[PDB]
This record gives sequence, structure tokens and C-alpha cells, in this order.
Amino acid sequence: MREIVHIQAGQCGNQIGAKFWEVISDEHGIDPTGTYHGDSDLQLDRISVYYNEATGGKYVPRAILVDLEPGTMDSVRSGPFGQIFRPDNFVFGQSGAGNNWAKGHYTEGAELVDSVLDVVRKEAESCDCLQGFQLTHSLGGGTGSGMGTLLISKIREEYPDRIMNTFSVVPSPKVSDTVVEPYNATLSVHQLVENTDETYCIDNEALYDICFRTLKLTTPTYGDLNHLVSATMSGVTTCLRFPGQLNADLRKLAVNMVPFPRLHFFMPGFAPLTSRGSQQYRALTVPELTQQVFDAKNMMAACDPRHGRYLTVAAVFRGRMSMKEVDEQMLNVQNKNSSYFVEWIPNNVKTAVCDIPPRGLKMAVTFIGNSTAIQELFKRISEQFTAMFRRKAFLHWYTGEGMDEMEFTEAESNMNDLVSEYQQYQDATAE
Amino acid sequence: MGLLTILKKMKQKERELRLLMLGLDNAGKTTILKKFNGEDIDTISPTLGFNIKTLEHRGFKLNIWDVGGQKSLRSYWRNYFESTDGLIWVVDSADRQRMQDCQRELQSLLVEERLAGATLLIFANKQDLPGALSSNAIREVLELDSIRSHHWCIQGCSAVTGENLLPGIDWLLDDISSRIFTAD
Amino acid sequence: LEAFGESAETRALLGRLREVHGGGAEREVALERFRVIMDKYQEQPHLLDPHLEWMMNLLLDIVQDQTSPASLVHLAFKFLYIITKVRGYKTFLRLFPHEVADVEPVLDLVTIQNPKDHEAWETRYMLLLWLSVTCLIPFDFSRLDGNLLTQPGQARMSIMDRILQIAESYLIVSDKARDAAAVLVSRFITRPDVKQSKMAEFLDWSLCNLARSSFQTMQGVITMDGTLQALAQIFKHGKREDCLPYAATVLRCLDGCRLPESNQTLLRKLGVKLVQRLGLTFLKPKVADVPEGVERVIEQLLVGLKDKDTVVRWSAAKGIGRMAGRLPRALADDVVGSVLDCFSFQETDKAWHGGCLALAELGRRGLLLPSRLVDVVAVILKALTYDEKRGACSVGTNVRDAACYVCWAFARAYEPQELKPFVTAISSALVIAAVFDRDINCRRAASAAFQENVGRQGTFPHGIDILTTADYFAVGNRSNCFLVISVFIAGFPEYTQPMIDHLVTMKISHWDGVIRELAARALHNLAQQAPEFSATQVFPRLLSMTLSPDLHMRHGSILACAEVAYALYKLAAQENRPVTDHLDEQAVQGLKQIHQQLYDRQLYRGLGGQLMRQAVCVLIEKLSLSKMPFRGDTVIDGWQWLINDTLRHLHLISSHSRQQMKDAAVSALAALCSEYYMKEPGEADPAIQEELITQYLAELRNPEEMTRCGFSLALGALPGFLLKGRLQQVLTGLRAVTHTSPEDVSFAESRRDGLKAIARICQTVGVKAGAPDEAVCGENVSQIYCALLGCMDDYTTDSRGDVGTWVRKAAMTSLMDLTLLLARSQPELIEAHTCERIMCCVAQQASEKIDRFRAHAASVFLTLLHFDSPPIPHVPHRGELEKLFPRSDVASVNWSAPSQAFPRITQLLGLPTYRYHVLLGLVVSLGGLTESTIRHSTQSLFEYMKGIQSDPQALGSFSGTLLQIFEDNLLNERVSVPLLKTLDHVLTHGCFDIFTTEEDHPFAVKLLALCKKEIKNSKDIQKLLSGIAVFCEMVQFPGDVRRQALLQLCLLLCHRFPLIRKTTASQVYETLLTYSDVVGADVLDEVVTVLSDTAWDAELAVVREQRNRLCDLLGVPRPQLV
Ligand SMILES: Nc1nc2c(ncn2[C@@H]2O[C@H](COP(=O)(O)OP(=O)(O)OP(=O)(O)O)[C@@H](O)[C@H]2O)c(=O)[nH]1
Ligand SMILES: Nc1nc2c(ncn2[C@@H]2O[C@H](COP(=O)(O)OP(=O)(O)O)[C@@H](O)[C@H]2O)c(=O)[nH]1
Ligand SMILES: [Mg+2]
Ligand SMILES: [Mg+2]
Repeated sequence: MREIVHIQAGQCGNQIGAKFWEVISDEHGIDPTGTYHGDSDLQLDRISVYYNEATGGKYVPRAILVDLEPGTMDSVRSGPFGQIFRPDNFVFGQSGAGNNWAKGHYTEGAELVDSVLDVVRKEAESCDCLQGFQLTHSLGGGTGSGMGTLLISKIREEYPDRIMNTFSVVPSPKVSDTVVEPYNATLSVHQLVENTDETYCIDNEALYDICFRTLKLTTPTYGDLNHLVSATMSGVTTCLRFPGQLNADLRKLAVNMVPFPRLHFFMPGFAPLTSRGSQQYRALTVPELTQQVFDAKNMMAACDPRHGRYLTVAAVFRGRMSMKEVDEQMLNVQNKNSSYFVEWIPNNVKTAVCDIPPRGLKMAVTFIGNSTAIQELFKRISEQFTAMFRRKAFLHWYTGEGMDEMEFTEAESNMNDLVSEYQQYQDATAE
Repeated sequence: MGLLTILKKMKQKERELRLLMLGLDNAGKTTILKKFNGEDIDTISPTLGFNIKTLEHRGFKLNIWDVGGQKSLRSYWRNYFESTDGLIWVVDSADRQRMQDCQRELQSLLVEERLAGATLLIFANKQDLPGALSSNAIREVLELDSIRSHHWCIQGCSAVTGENLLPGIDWLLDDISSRIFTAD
Repeated sequence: LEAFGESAETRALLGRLREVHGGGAEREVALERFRVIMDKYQEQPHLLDPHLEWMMNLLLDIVQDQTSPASLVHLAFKFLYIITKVRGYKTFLRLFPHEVADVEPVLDLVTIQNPKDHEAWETRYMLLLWLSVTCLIPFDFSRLDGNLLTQPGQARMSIMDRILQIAESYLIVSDKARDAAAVLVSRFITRPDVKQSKMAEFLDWSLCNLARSSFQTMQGVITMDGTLQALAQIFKHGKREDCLPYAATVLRCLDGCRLPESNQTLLRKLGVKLVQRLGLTFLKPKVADVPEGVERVIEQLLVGLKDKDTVVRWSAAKGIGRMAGRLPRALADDVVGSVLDCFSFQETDKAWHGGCLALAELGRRGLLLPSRLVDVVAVILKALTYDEKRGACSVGTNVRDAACYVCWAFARAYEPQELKPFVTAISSALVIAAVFDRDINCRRAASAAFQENVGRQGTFPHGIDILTTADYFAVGNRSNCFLVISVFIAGFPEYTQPMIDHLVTMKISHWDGVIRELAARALHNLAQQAPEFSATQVFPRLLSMTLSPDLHMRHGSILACAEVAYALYKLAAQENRPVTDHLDEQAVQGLKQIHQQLYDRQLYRGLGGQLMRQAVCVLIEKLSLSKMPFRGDTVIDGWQWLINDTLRHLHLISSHSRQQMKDAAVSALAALCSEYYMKEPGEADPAIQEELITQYLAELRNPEEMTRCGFSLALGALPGFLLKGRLQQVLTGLRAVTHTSPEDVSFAESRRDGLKAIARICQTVGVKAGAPDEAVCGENVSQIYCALLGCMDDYTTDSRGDVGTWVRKAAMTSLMDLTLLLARSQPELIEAHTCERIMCCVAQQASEKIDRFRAHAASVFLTLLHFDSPPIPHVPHRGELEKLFPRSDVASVNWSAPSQAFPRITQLLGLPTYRYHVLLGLVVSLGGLTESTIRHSTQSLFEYMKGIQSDPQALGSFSGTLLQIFEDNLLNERVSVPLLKTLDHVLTHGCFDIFTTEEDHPFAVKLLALCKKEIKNSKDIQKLLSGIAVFCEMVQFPGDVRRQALLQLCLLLCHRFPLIRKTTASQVYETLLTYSDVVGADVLDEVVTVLSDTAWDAELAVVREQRNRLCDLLGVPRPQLV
């Protein structure tokens, strides 16, 4: 019984966490009342990984909400599934940070870190075997990313033998109109490269393009981006929430998908892509699903895996299919003399099989790739860092709080070194 | 909560003072409020409830309340005796018959457990009236001299002409700022 | 932010509500727009105070209209709620209406609310608070009802009755409406009529809720929290004579509820809150006969300070402070004594936070007596220095925060004469903490307390002087507080010895290495303000700490000793006196036993071995840079050894601290050789010069890589006087490693370090024209330039990636360090051919695809070109390059960004000498894999081709250079696919549109043959695709080349891989659709159908016939099996 303590910081992180919880509640079979009305034995086979055992068979999530203002904390408490969460799991302040990393990491963040670690320890003590920690947040805000990095560092210092997962979200100009989002994006990346094991990059530019073109939406909002993020998250943790022949361990999965301790960034994808309301279209075969999941269009990141090198790949299918079909497909794809040869799939994919598809779909597939193309994203924000740091724009907001230009130079050097290492390993021999 | 956050909160609370205005009916409790802001007083109606006004003066945010001076509205004054930094009792100088009602109302308000921490301002309104009692006479009928556990004071004014109100408000604000903090 | 500069936008957004309430996408957009506009003032919402009223009235004239639909009313209430979270309800509700005509319109709206509608929770929240702001009306609820017996058969229910039935229902909900129900009852039961009518009913309901509810059932916990909050609010905002009668039954029930043992943090906090609310109902409010329940309340509130959460500790401290302020002066002493018990030795650090909070709360009111000064103060001195390590984490932040809070509350707890006895122990504590504290919150927490103390009292030594400098913003940077403000504070005699003692005791023995280094660097400067005290008292102290069993303490003490020795040497160097004047024989005697006491305890093993080596190397460097008196003593022979061993065991050091270790060892060796290895002025020891050099040279051949890497930098750090007649051997030994041998294929770091070592050696010896084995002369200058250029073509590619690039970096910084030297001595040595080759190589390494090496190369090029003192001779098109890169524009250029580099590098094609190399370098970027780099390079190349496309001569020379580059890299896998992709792009863009006029151009006639020879017998899929694209783009050239390309395209259509078969047809379709003159209209509807119908991914034998049929249409000879 491996228990994973879930965490969600910032407005975007809290919203993504709530959406993912509400999505998996319908798959596991737990009504929002806090009881299980599911009719499948496989559902309760691994429910303890994300739910606690209370009196009367009531399942309580393991999430820990954290913020610096109360607005979003109040919206989730009154949401469709706002009763399952414990009232004492909501930690918040009043003033917020103000889209400032120094104010959300060193002042208010470090001020509420005590109350947050209180609940973190209270939750960790109620677990038979703790596996790791998960956090959902963004990188274009102050409170969110600041408190996320601070809590990650604290959990690493107090629990060095625990895995860390961060479903960080990369901002984009087409979604936000804030000028200091590059600075906060650079600092969080520097902190994560030092205190993280897994980082699922979820670009906010790829999701917007998908919602605008694929879904054919006139004016997409955060509701068309959060649904996709929650769907991808549910598709990623399909093995960690249900049985499976493949090894569904978090530590072993991270070890196999983290061959490099600085290139631990993973691009996640999922086909078929659906919107809100309309989700029951058709049932795609295994070949079509594999072709769509490995397509740059079904990628949550703005980078294309084809423009790089495949280091590690993890595929997870769910629906009504046998492992033999997936194995034959994956073996014929790499066969250069077959009639189904492609040029965007490596010669080793960790395939998985499941019998519990999501809601509104009969079959689904998820892919996670440690390709080097993600470096492109690291170069997209870096350029912006050069169009501000050189002019010292809005630097009095950071230096006035306590930060030094020595912290900015170190973060820039770390980002440059990461990009250089990625580009260097991209040119390695494929032996 | 950190010391810095605790101090940020103490400053915001001290920047906002509270002044509860009371007195017998038809004593000019609304006219003084309307004159202190620069509004019109000819179109004033007899208050049939209560009013609140948030103004700024000498860097202080004054949330002045004004409750009815009626008997059926006197049994509810206890609903506004919380976080009151100052009290302002209005008295009609031209009123010579109901001089004991105000003296009885102020005495009952002085023996209040919640109003012990505030500065008393006696506004002897309606001074231009030919039959208006001077400040010395009113200082002897309201039994103001006996008071010792309250920083009281009495100044004659006229709301219609806006006279002697600013000095009284300034004295009240100075006496309120002379202290540091208040009790819970 | 001075004012609200978004009034028109907010007004328009509010007005658009009446025509966006029927939309689902626009509604969310407007909501998200209203949220982001209002969140800008979350840190200072007071600036919005002048606007509140107008926006509130706008949202009110939409929810206060009878023609308003539910959906439109729900958006207005959502906006109203958005304005109440930012300003807060306590301040925003004072402006809401409160007229007697708003009592029934608001209660009737509260009676059409769906409790099961989770989407409309903001509506219910705004409803309850409005109903509560309407219970202030100074009238009886009876006067409003009028006559209840007007409806025969069913009498109407009273307004007060309805409100009691609204509050009881909303106080057991799971949404945010329950919190709005807590604010309603607080203004419903606390009035006269309701007090006499429904107080008993509500109390029975609450006592029933807390008599049946549990902390296990979810709804039970929901019932517990709401009831406790309601009771607390009632006891807070309730009269004391109407409440005291019920205080005896409420506590008796709370005691039986068992809250302390329950596993809920909110329930316990509310319980402590309700316990402190009942506690003050028994005492009389004071303005600065003890029932039995007060003792039980105190016993409960003194057990709420040892809680496991700070949210409950703060509430317990507030309750204790509020209770002590009401009790007599006798029980206050007992309460203080009982609270002081929290600071016992057996109590944990959590109990200390609550104790300090209670002490601060007591001092704020001025209840602590003078007799409690010798004790309480004695505890604070420790709470300010609380910093322990509990396993892998650290604790002591909240303790120091509470200590600073207590210190800030002592400026009004005692008279200036009452606290006059402890102004020497508390001023030293405040200052010391604000200066060395780790956390920034504590530092500024100590800064505010000191400011308040010097403002109210003003009896601290140099209060204004210390406050002006160490202000709120000055203590923001931790580095500034340790190396600058610390010296300013130590300038006075009252803050010198205490600070040094605190630094040497705790900070030196800290668990963090960065903190220890900062403390050592701070002591370095502090020793200047107190040399005698640091040489007679601190040096014995640190010397005894170097013999401690603790590893971190030993490292810190060694660093402190080294820094103090360096400071003493610097200070003595001013008066021109030896360093022995400060340190005594015993002090210099103990500085010669540190390393022999570490090596004899085997303290150089394990994880601490690297730290001990670093500390000892820093100490040796600081001692050698001071000219200590250890010459001739065997101790020197020890130090040297400890260096060599390090260079021999670099692979044992972790990968996160090997570079720093190597650099420190090299620096120590350099400082030692230029101090303890000199026989005479200008000469060196013959025995050591020989043995060290032979050992180092023989070590260069060790198969281990890290050893060679270390010994390279070691050779590159020796002084100049030790290489007066051994340069001809050291240079040869260094060049022997720079060569790539069959065994040293993946050995790139060794050569990277050898190049850097050759740079340093060449810089130290300088140039002397005539002396080969002493200095760089015209005899050993060519060999150096040849060895440096032979490492610029290091494109070694392994499973680690393109590691060879690293070596290239060492070739750009080395070749520079040499050139700049010659120009500053003998510019004649800089030959023309060598300079031209160096410039062309720098140009190629600055037109690469990697972004950090390309940026390094451009900077080196600019530095070599912007050299004017003197100007480097023999510079091809020097003026041209200078005009292309003016000094004014170089000040702001993003060379790392391809967009701000490729358009500036493509212009170099205009110069003949650069045209070739620059293109060979840009081909890798034009045919790489990075998408942004490909796009930028292609755009910059087309921007330059547009200027020479209509020129037969320029275009011809460009094509010739491209084909020469292709031929030179024939069969080269690192240049074949990229150059093929570049050619494909250039052909698709239509740059060579002039050569397509005639027939059989000398360009394509050989380009096609080269492509054929390149793709002859190729299995790579990418190479095959590139070749197919090139052969499908080359069709534009008429003549025999077109027929040969068509024959190749037919040959490739029938390949072993069905994928290639399909891609060839897919590309041939596009090629035919593009160029129409290639095939006439008489056989054009016969090719498209065969390509669309024929399945090129099916049986190859069957597709051979269709493919052969497409050879009889295109007119291509049909090949056979040879
Ligand atoms: N995809 C997505 N991005 C979001 C969402 N909410 C916010 N963002 C992005 O998050 C970034 C920062 O905003 P938040 O995360 O809400 O801010 P915060 O992290 O709470 O920080 P403070 O505002 O300083 O308190 C911006 O770039 C937004 O575009 C959301 O629901 N979905
Ligand atoms: N002559 C005179 N009349 C006044 C003065 N102040 C108020 N009044 C009048 O007295 C009446 C009572 O005023 P009002 O403010 O309604 O009394 P309140 O309702 O107790 O505050 C109004 O008609 C005022 O115009 C004053 O200073 N002098
Ligand atoms: Mg926010
Ligand atoms: Mg009135």
C-alpha cells in the first residue's frame, strides 16, 4: 500500500488539482458525498494510493490546498466535489504575493510555510508507506511558483528519501499579459533543476493553440485548458491508480525515465483530444491512437519531439485491448522493412494495458517523452530574460525585497548550462 | 503570523478610527454630519433608523455613525458599542425642558463596560438660537464636571453655520491619538 | 499604485452584464477579466476605497430590479463577492443599504435560494451577509410584521422566526454559506427582542448539535465547526450580563465534547477560541469573586500552547493575553509563572513558540512585573539564538520570530528606568540577530523591534545611528549584512566582542556550508576593527575548534583561522612589519600541526574528506599568500603532498564539487610554489624544480582522465621563475596530451585542460626574443599555434554527445590569451596566415547551432577585432568587419539568441576569405534539428541571397563554394544530411532560378553526381529522405539532369522500405504539381491517377509493374536487375 500525498499551490495549481480530482472521482466510482458506488473490483484494488480509509467506508482525498489569498480557496470549497476535502486541509493568507517571486518565496511564502508543513506532516503521518510527493502549480505567477519551490525544497530537506513530482505549467503571452512572468519562470526552473526528480512540462501556448484550432473554439478560456490538463494527468497516472502487468511503481518509473538528473523534464501527450460537453465521438483503433498520441498536435508542450532525440518513452493505453496488439504494433513500427514504418518513435517504449477507460470514451492512450526538444521551450523564455535583465526593468520589486542580481545571474547561467547540455546530448550516437 | 505581518495589521487598524454619535432626538446629529462633509442641510429628513459615513480628515479615516435619538431607537444603542474609539453626545442648547433626559442618557452611557475606552465630545448644538444656553450653563446641568474616568469636553456649536465644529473634532482626534492602542 | 487607473474598463465590464448574462464563453471571459483587474490591488486594496460605493451600487441596481432573471442576478452577486474578498466584508459591508425598507426584500430573496446549487454559492454568501447588515435596524422585528392573523387558515411566520430557521439551516451546510451564517447570528441573537425570544432555543440547538455531533462523520465535523464558530462570535459580540448566565453550561458541554484529543486542527482552534470567549465573561473588563470556572479555563488555555500546530498556539497565546489583562494583579504573577514553564529543558521547540507568543501578548498590555525581568529576559536571550537541526531538517525560525515579537513588545511593557538594567544584553541581542540571522523574516523582524525600541524608549547605545543604516530595506540582502553593515556596527565598542563571540560560537559551528563561508568572510573584515582581540582571543578559540571531533565545526574553525591570518597579514602589510607580530610562537606553532593532526586521524576519507581537503587547501593558500615563516621546515613537504594526492584522487570527489576542489588545489599549489620554492632572487631550488617537474610530467601518461585534467592545470599554474630552463620540456609534455590517440579517443577533458594550461604558462613567462627554454620566443611560438589549432577540429561524438565542443571552447579562450599577449609584446610573431586561420576558425565556431558555444565564439571574435592597443596586424577585411559590428551596437547584442546572431553572421558571406568557412559552419545550423535555429538560419540566408540572386557571378561563386564544401565533406555523416537539407531548402525557395534557363549547367551536372555518390548504398532513413527531396527539387533544371533525376526517382520508388516507397511517390506528386513544364498535358492525367490509385506500400513485385508503367509515361528508361 503505497500512499502519495497530493499538493496544489497557486490559483492555476489549485484549479488543475480540483479538476483532476473531480475527473478521477467519476472513474474510481466515488460519489461527491464521500462514499463508493462503483461496481468494479478493479476500482478499489488500488484506491488507497490516493484516498484514506475512514469510518463508514468514506474515502477522503489526500490533497493539501495552499494559497496567499482566499478567493480560489473559497471557490474550490464550494465546488461540485468540495465536501470530500477536509476543512483543515485549506491553508491561506490575505494579501497574496503580487506576481512577485521574492514576495511569494521569501516573505509570505516562508511565513505560511510553517502552517503548510503542519498539515503536510499531519497527512504524511497517516500513511502506511509513503512513496513520494506531487505538486501542481504554474511558473508565471508569484504565490504559485514561489510557494511551490519553497515547499519542494522543504520537503527535500526534511525527506531526502522521497520522490518529487511537479506538473509545472509554463505561461505564454497569448494567455497572460504580465511583463514579470519571464523572471518568475527562470527562478522556478533554477530551483527545480536543483530540487526535483520529475517535471511534467505543460506549456500554456500549445494548449491554447489546440483549443483554438483543433477544438475550433472562438474564445477559449481556462475551462478549455484545465480540462485538457486534467485529462492528461488522469492518463499519466493510469497505472498508479489501477492494476496492471507492467511495473506501476513511482520510484522505478522515475529511475527508468530519469537517466539524466538535469534532463528530467518530460513532455506529456494524449489522444484522442476532446473538448467539454462533447466527448463521445468514436473509438479509434490502436494504430490510429498510437499515431495521434505521438503527433506534435496532441502534445501538451509547444515543442515537437521530432525536432530532437528520444531518450525515454512511456506509453499507457486504457480501454478494451490486449497487450499482444500493442506489442505487435510497437514492434512493427520500428521494423524498417514493414508497411507501417514511421520516423518519430524509438526502439523501446514502456507499454501498459488497462481495462478502465475514461468517461465518454471507449479507448485512450497517454505518452510521456524525455525528448531533448523540450530545450526549445527553455530557450523561448530565456530570450525574454535578455530583453529585461539588461534594462533592469522592474528590478526594484525584487531587489527591494531581498533578492540580489547575483541570484538572477546564477539562474541564467544554470538555464544556459541546461540548454547547452541538452543540445550536446542531442548529438549523441544512437548505438 | 510574523511580527512584520502583525505590525502591518496594527497600522491599518490605527489608521481607521470609529466615532459613535448619539444624543436626544432633534439635536442636530445629522446636520453636523452633513455640514462636516460639505453637503446640503436644507433637504434633511428626520432619520428613521441610522446612518454611517466614511470620511478622511487629518490623515485619519473616520467612520462616523449616527443612530436615532428616539426612545424606541435608544434600546438599540448597545448594538454599536463595539470598537468605538470615540463618542460624541449632542445636546440641544435651546431645549430647557428635557434637560434631565440627556443628563440621564449620558450617565447611563458613562457606566457602560464597552464605552470605558473612548473620548467624550459634548456638542452643545443650536447656539444661534436666542433662547440657547451658554456653554457654562450646559456644563452645570449635564453634570460633566463630576466625570473623571473619561476625557470629556464641552464646546458650543451651530450646525447651520458650521461654527466651532472643526475645533471640537480636532480636539477629539488629538485626544484619541494621544493614546497608543485600544482594548478588545 | 497611487489611484485606480482602470475606471472606464471596469465601468464598461459592469455595464456589459445586461448583454453577456446569456453567454457561456463571454461570461467566463468577463469574470476572468474582472478577477485579474481586481487582484492587482490585493496587497493594498485601500486605494479602491473611493470607488467601492459606485461599483457596489452598479451591481445592486441589477440584483435589486424585479425584471432581473436569476442568471443575470447570479453574475452580479459573483461580482459583488469578488469585491468583498479583495476589500473584505468587514469594511465593504458598511456601505450596503440599511433602510427599514430592505428587511423583507432581502429575507424574501434569502427564501428563494437553492441550498443544493453548488454553482450559485456566491449568491447565498452575499445573501446572508446582506441579511446580517440589516439586523442593525434600531427597531423590533414585531413592528415590521404588522398583523400575522391576516391570512385565515394559515398564519404567516414572523421575520425573526424565518431568520432563526435560515441561520439554523445554513449553519450545517458544507459550502462557504456556513461562514456567512456565522456572521448573521452574531448580529441576530445579540439584539434585545431576539435575546428574549429565541436565545434559549438557539442555545438548546447548539448544545444539542455539540451533544450529538462527532469529529469522525464528515457532516458531524461540519456541524461541530459551525456551532463552535457561532458560539465564539456570540460570546465575542454579545453583552456580558445576558451571556454570563449560560457560560457555566457551555463550558461543561465543551469539556465533555473532547476537542483536545480529537484529530482536527480547526475544531481545536475553535474550541480554544470558545474557551477564551467564556473565560472573559466571568471577569470584569479593565482599562489600564474569581469563580471556579476561571481556573478550569486557564488550565485549558495553558495546554493550548503545547499544540502541534501554530494556528492553535497563536489562539492560545491570544486567549492567555486577554485573560491576564482582566484578572487582578495577584493572579497575573501566577499566570506568568505557569506560562514560563513552557521553556523547560524537557519541553520541545513547539512549546517555546507558544510561550514566547504568550509572553508577547502579556507584555503588549503591560502586565509583566519588574520582578519577572531577570527571568523572562534570561529566556529571550536564548530564543533569539534558537537554531537546531532535527535530523535532516532545521528548526528555530518561528522561535526567533516570536522572540523578536517579544522584544518589540518590551518598548511599552516597562518604563525607561524599569528596563535600564538590561539595555546592554537586549541591544546586543537585537543588533546581533538583525545582522547575522539566516532568515530574512527574522532579520526584518529584529529590525522593526529595534526601530520601535529606539523610537519609544531611545536608551540603546547609538540607536539612531544603527537605525539609519540598518533600516528595513538595508537588511534585505543577507550578503550585505555580513560583510558591510557588520563592520559599520562593529565600529562602535559596544557591538564588537559580542558579535565576534556569537559568530565564532554558533555560526562557525553551523550545518550549512554557505553560512559558514559567509561567517568566515565576515570575520575576515571584522578582524580589522579588532586586531588585538582577534589575535589574542579568537585565534586560540578557532585553533582549539580545528581539533574538534565535529566535521562541520572543524571546517568552520579552519576557515576562520585562515581568514583571520589573511586579515592580519593584510593589516601588517600596511605598516611594513612581519605577520609574526600579531600571532605568537604558540599560534604559529599550532598553524604547523593542523594538517599532520588531520592526516594522522585519517580525517580525509568518507564524505567529509572533500570538505577537509578544501578547508586545508584554503588554509594553505591563505598562509602562503602571507609569507609565513615555514621555509625549510618539513611542514611544507607535507602541504605539497596533500595537493598531489588530491590531483591523484579527483575521481573520488563527487561530481558536484570536483571542479572547485581542483581549482582550490591549483591555487594552493601556485601560492606555495611562488613562496616556499625560491632559492635566490630570480632563481629556484634545483632539487624541487627537478623532482616536481619530473613527477608531474610522468603523471600526464596515467590512463586515468581526472588525474591528467588536474596535472594539466597544475602545470598551468607554476610561476615563471621555475620555468626558466624547462619550458622546452613542459610544452612538449602538454602537447603530447593534446593529441588524439587510438586509446585516448573519448579523453576530451584532458586536452581541454592542457590547452588552458598552455595559455597560462605562455602568459606567465611572457615573450623574450632569444630565450626558447625560458620564454615564448620566435622559435617556440609556431609549435604553440599549431597545437592550439589542432584542437579546433575536435568533433568527437560519443554516447555522452558532442563532448569535443568543450575542447573547442578551450581553443577559443586559449588562442585569444596568446594573441593578445603577442600584440602586447612582439606583434611581429602574429603571422598573416596564422591570424587568418584563427579568424576563419573563430568565424566557423560562431556560426554553429549550439547557443552557448556560438555566443562564446562571437564574444571572442569581437574581443579580437576590437583590440586597438595595439591593433592586431593582418586582419582580412578589417574595416569591413568593423563597419559590420560597430562598437556602439555590440553593447547590446543577444548572440545566444539565433534571431540576433544569424542575420549578423550571414553577412560575412560577402567576404571571399570568410565566405567558405562561414558557410561550412552555417550548413550545420541550416540542416540541423532545432526548429527555431533552422528557421532563423534559413531566413538570414535568404535575406542575403536576395541581394545576389540576379548576379550570374555572385550566385555562381556561391554555388561553387557550396559544392566545394560538399565535396570536401564527401561521405561525411556529420555534413551529408545537413548540407542535403540546406540544398533542398535553397531549391524549394527558388534561389537558383537563373541557371534553370539554359540546359545542362555546370552546377547541377556535378551536384547530381555528388548526391548519387553520397546516397549510393545508404540505409539511413533520414539520409534517404534528404536524397529523395534533393532529387525531387533538382527536377527544375532541364536537360539530361531532369531525365536522370526522373530515373533516380523511379529507382527509389521501388525501395526495400515501404515507407520510402510511399514518401517518394508523395514527393513526386508535389514535384509534378509544382513544375508543369516537366511533363506535357498529353500524359498528365495518366500520372496522377497511377500515383493516387497504386498502393506503393503493398507487394513490391506488384508495384514494380505500376512503377515500370510510370517509366513509360515520364519517358524514363526502365532499369533491370544487374
Ligand atoms: N492553464 C492555466 N493557466 C492558468 C490558470 N490560472 C492561472 N494561469 C496562469 O498562471 C500564471 C500565474 O497566475 P496564478 O498561478 O493564478 O498566480 P498565483 O500563482 O496564485 O500567484 P499570485 O498572483 O502572486 O498570488 C499566469 O501566467 C496565468 O496565465 C488556469 O486555470 N489554467
Ligand atoms: N437654529 C438652528 N437649527 C438647527 C441647528 N441644527 C439643526 N437645526 C434644525 O433642527 C432640526 C433637527 O435636525 P435633525 O438633524 O434632523 O435632528 P436629528 O434628526 O436628531 O439629528 C432640523 O430642522 C435642523 O435644521 C442649529 O444649529 N441652529
Ligand atoms: Mg492568485
Ligand atoms: Mg437624524
